[PDB]
Amino acid sequence: MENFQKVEKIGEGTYGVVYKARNKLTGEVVALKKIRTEGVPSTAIREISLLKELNHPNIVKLLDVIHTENKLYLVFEFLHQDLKKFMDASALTGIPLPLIKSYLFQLLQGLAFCHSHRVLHRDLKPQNLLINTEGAIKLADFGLARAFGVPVRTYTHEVVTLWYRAPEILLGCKYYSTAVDIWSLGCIFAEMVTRRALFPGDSEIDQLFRIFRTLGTPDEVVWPGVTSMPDYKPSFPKWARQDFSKVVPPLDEDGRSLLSQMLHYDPNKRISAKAALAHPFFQDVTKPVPHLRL
Ligand SMILES: CC(C)Nc1nc(N)c(C(=O)c2cccnc2)s1
Repeated sequence: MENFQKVEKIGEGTYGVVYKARNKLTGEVVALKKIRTEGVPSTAIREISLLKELNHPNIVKLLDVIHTENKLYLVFEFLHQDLKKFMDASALTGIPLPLIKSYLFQLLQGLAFCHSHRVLHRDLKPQNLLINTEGAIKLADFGLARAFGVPVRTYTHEVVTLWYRAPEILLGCKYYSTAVDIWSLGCIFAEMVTRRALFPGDSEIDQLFRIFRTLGTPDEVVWPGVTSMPDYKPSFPKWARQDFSKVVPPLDEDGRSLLSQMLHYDPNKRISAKAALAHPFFQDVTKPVPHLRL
């Protein structure tokens, strides 16, 4: 930008491009996101403006919002690494359980806060979870489908990741609940533990069927109303639920129990972020320092 000297391209989010940049005037280093247009919504910007007041230690701070030339710029505080990269970097040895637990706990604190302020993330994935040398982890790139909609890609031909999508979204539910974020986080928790994506679907139906093959094809017993959902087909195959001990070995029972509650099919049975924070799994939670190579 004009007052920003773009250092590098950080990524290409589902809405636009993200750059590492320095405020030529203040010298501060930030993450600048350019949003994908002829006029730009005046209502979505109020969804944005609302996010600026959403300040929490586990939520990436939105510093400024600038609308100019059919371009929408979001200025965020900069963090040096994302969880996807850290997970890849920790693949040989695995992220130590205490750090996994710390990250999960902080993310739940962040979501409990968002949710209590009636803000949904909608697109949690490792790439959107940022970490620093201090052991903190923060929620980034909040999805604005209620202020934009679900993009076919990101803005310019880019395969959208469905791995963390809640079943109700895949089954065509039109109104997302805070439960969608808990599902995504449960999938991420599993991935940190096993070092392999839990449900790596490559299409909406493959994603749905990967979930069904592991947790069992849902029915009216475990998910009242599921058969009346928009995209539910009576013709879906009927898979039996797999033993949960086979899904995330060698996670302890406290962890498996919490994970099971985060992955309940029924959005209403799925544990809340607030309740999850009180789960026995966190009795010995601490805040370890990660080994970050920048
Ligand atoms: C080097 C990267 C991990 N630094 C980033 N800092 C912030 N603040 C980012 C974002 O805020 C962000 C992440 C993913 C998609 N859109 C924005 S990325």
